Amino acid sequence: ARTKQTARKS
Amino acid sequence: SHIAKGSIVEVTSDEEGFKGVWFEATVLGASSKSKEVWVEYKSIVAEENGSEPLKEVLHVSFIRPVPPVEKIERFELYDVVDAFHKDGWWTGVVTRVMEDSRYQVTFDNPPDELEFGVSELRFHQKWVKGKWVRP
Repeated sequence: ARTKQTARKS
Repeated sequence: SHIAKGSIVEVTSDEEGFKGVWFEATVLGASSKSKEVWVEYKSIVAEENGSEPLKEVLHVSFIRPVPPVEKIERFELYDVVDAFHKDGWWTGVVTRVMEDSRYQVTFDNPPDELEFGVSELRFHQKWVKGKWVRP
């Protein structure tokens, strides 16, 4: 439900 | 055993901004030198709007089985916890018990404080030497 980079933080 | 084809696992990365996070995945294949594991994420997608779950080939070091699920009605203050956030498991510590079965959890790298319900949390366990270990 999301790409890997919209899972990363900041 | 958790490496076997079709077995449900959790996987992590060391690319910066990813260290400390565990994503749910399913094993597709494994090397029988390389010792690699081929996996398909459950909630992470290949790119964009996303119809295809992301597939990845990771070293066996970044793969662990899924931690046993527990019946949990409440966490106590300063409990070390995993929070399901942005489709990934993040480790933090309960820094305030709120009303309505809710909790404040403090995370690091980067420093942050988030609110979670009880259902979004589980006990933090590291997979060490084929054993689940609480801190």
